[PDB]
Amino acid sequence: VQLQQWGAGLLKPSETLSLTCVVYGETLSGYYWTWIRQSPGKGLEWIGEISLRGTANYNPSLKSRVTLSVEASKNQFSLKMTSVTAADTAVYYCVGGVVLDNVVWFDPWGQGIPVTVSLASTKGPSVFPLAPSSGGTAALGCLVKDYFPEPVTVSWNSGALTSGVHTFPAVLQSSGLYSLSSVVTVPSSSLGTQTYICNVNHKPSNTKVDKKVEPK
Amino acid sequence: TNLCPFGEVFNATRFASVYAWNRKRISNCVADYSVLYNSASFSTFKCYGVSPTKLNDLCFTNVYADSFVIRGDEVRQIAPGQTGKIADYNYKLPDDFTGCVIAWNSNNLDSKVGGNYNYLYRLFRKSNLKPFERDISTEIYQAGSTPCNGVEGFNCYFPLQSYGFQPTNGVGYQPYRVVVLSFELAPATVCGPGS
Amino acid sequence: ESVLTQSPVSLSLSPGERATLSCRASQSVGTYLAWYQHRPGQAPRLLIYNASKRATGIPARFSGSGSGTDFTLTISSLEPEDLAVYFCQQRSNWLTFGGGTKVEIKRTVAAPSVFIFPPSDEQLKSGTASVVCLLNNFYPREAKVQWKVDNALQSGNSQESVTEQDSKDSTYSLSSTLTLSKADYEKHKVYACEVTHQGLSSPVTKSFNRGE
Ligand SMILES: *[C@@H]1O[C@H](CO[C@@H]2O[C@@H](C)[C@@H](O)[C@@H](O)[C@@H]2O)[C@@H](O[C@@H]2O[C@H](CO)[C@@H](O)[C@H](O)[C@H]2NC(C)=O)[C@H](O)[C@H]1NC(C)=O
Repeated sequence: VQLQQWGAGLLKPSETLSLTCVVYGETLSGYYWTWIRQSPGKGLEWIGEISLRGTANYNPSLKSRVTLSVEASKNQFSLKMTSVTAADTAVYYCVGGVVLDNVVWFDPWGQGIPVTVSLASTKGPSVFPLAPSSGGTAALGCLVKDYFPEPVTVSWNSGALTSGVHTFPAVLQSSGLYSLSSVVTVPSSSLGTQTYICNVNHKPSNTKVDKKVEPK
Repeated sequence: TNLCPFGEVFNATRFASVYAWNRKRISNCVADYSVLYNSASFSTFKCYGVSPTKLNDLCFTNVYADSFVIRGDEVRQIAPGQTGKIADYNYKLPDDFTGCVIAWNSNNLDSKVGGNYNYLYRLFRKSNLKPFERDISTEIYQAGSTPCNGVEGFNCYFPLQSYGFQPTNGVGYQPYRVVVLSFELAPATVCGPGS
Repeated sequence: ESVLTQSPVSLSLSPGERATLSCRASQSVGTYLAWYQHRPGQAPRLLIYNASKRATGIPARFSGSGSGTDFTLTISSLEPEDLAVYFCQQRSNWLTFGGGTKVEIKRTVAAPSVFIFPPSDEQLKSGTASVVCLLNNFYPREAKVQWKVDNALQSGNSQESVTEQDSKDSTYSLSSTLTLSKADYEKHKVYACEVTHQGLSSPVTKSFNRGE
């Protein structure tokens, strides 16, 4: 059982949040599907839950702005918020509510998709190669600088290189844009023959740049 | 030589849900039995306590045919000493069950494009079912410590949940029609051709 | 509404030891408790439900106990993959998630591997320069990084980033980026990165000249 998730990541402080989440390998029958969010350091907040029959339970705080839905045909359910403020910027999880011993818990959690709420526009990440200059163990990487908003996905050799790959978390610069760097330790002799490429993808700006790294 | 109406329960046009399973008392007839075992259209034909061939030459006091519809991965719960949402809240077989469990796939009948949500099953219940017990109560279940004043909401859920039957579902999530034969063994009213 | 408090806030235990995490309730809950595990870069899971029942596919090391107001989660043997944050939840009347307790893994002192990366010629055409210094695999996490531009210590033009504890070796990784302008970058020659760590007897410096 797995949960796929869609949704926009950058909205204005006066627009509408929209997130959908589809279920695979399981019919949405004996489950009470819910949405749970967590702002940075705020702690988990229960938004609301819905079932296949359409019965809806909401949190008393945001009961006025939330309008859930359910599409039993496509095995999906959505979440819509009206007049999203800056305090709504959080990572939104779509979670399934199991029925274990007459107690509804949350076993199939999702990865989550963050929704940055700001009037600022979208930016595109600039990728720069960190070329290798120790003994028998060289180091190289890519620099993803000046982008907004988070997140970005970085993979090496189209997901074929996973040994020694360290992707650092982004840091908000003074300009208001993020910047991170992903590095990998590779054998020294494999630099000349083998070809190393980093794959960066920024969904909010539809940017997918592949930059190859070569020694100087 | 009046045979038992096995065609009326197996071929039945409409099947009842598992929470409200349909029992048809069969009595005063001769059971062919071999006609049911010879058909290869059944995906599961497990018998307990009695051999299917010995039943063709035996007699019983009464037989009951319990028919309902579940899913593929839930057919394994229709057996003695089983646990699960079906075996605990819908249809429980005794640990000394003497009979046969027959099931076959019915995706080309009970499943419709876009979803057939007419088959139900009990999702909440405060205590497991007794053997051969039947619950049809629509009482709202209280999950938490909050009292449930007959209104649905948080920790206030309708006990019955609907099945999602689409033809695009996996082999283990398609509608399966199940028939359970309980052999109650007084003069015998149902015999085999052997006798 | 009942509030959940977890003790302690952070636990530093070596592999092979037993970690007992407590989740106290402000009101009576009974057995309506559950423990969740949130791996650093993965979605959270359900470890214990109904305060004592182990969920499907969960290793036997995780075991829940307690009823009423004091619950305890006991990890029998800490493995390198158990580095995560654990929080509790209750469903007695309303859902209240716990604060959370971080589980840190102790290991042998590992010295970092220092690398330095000059800014690419593409970024130099943009007008900004970024020199990246890398500390690859080290423990503990405390490490001082000092930037020197022609033996001149810099302070307010650098920002660091640290990875979470690895699930295989329980080591960290640090990246210090020095942001300068194109003009200021070409006004100097020697750019060095000095690292001071516990596992190093002497501070390691990695430098490069702009002309090379
Ligand atoms: C379930 O029905 C099938 C189909 O049978 C036909 O339609 C019925 C409504 C009824 O009119 C039957 O007499 C029809 O034959 C049954 O399959 C046939 O069953 C008869 C039984 O006398 C048998 O002689 C045929 O060989 C069967 N043909 C095939 C292709 O299987 C089936 O037996 C019925 N199920 C039960 C338990 O009786």
